[PDB]
Amino acid sequence: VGAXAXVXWXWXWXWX
Amino acid sequence: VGAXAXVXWXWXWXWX
Ligand SMILES: [Cl-]
Ligand SMILES: [Cl-]
Ligand SMILES: [Cl-]
Ligand SMILES: [Cs+]
Ligand SMILES: [Cs+]
Ligand SMILES: [Cs+]
Ligand SMILES: [Cs+]
Repeated sequence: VGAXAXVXWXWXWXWX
Repeated sequence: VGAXAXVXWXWXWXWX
């Protein structure tokens, strides 16, 4: 739920 | 870690 795949913005986990 | 901002692939939480 929200839109896309899994959780947040991105590929992975954290920022970069 | 990974590449991006978060956890996963994209925007929010889940599949869509
Ligand atoms: Cl969704
Ligand atoms: Cl995601
Ligand atoms: Cl990341
Ligand atoms: Cs999603
Ligand atoms: Cs992410
Ligand atoms: Cs996470
Ligand atoms: Cs789900």
